[PDB]
Amino acid sequence: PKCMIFCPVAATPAQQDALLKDAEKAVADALGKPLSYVMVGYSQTGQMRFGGSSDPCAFIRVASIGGITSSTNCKIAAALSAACERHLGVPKNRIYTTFTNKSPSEWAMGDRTF
Amino acid sequence: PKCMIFCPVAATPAQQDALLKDAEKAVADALGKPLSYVMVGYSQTGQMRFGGSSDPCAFIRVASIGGITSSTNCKIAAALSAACERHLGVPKNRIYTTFTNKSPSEWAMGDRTF
Amino acid sequence: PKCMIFCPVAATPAQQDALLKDAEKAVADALGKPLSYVMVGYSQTGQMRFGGSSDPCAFIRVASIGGITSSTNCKIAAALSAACERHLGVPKNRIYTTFTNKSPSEWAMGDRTF
Repeated sequence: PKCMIFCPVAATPAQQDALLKDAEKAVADALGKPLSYVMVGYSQTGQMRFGGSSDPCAFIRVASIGGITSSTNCKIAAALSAACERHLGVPKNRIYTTFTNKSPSEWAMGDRTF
Repeated sequence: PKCMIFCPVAATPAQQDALLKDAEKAVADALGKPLSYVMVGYSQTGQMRFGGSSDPCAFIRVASIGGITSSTNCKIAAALSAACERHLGVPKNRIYTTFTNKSPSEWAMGDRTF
Repeated sequence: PKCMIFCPVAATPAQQDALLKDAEKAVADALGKPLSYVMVGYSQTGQMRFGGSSDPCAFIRVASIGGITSSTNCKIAAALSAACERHLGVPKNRIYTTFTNKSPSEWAMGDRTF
């Protein structure tokens, strides 16, 4: 699985480390996949707006080979939004999380597809 | 809806503010969705190449729950490309815009899916 | 086609230039599409983790209008992973490459869809 967080907040690598540790656990747990297959990252964007406001907001992209369902997506979004609020100060209601189901052939690690 | 612009141009936050204001309006207008649900951002990439040239270029990703159609995508791309040209100096013919239709269950705000 | 590489490595623009030249050629070759239509970029992320480790890793997103298949994806991933290893020092087995097939109507260049 993959989880990438995009946010204008200038997070210190130590905020980022704690956030990403929370993120990887939540994604592995919800999808029932080994942590060894979970990739997570933080990317500081330039400016971001949401609802016509420059107030802090975030968006996160999560992808998996299967496991993408209404219930599981909601679980992941709840956990990820809460972690961003905790670590970045971004209100959870200003965080969009979107989910993408990938076919095994659409996902490679090194020189091999799944 | 979501619109994220990726470009190597070192845009000043004030270029970015004006760009993103143009972007949010164009996306809301084309999709007939309230501005309150529109998220927009700018991300300065490292190097980008297009057509084998390092000349300035950009790519933008736009996602929505429904509303993704040939006519509507063309309208959004016309408006977004033009805004990047105006605010960033990037020729519109060196801007790729790609569109993604999301199911409601694939999109969360805070701890709730749509 | 589009290929975007996300990695925490602080690559010098000259590492980036060489990487992206390798990337554009490999994508054009595998998909049998003209270089004129290939867009490539590098984005230095903040922190990234993979498998519960902060050791260097990367993820790359590749999109095309058609041409996305198990064999072709594997070819592209092999070439891209190898280039990142060569130019960035990131072990190829710590690189995820994911593939997205786009409809022509979902892809615009300037003010026109494909």
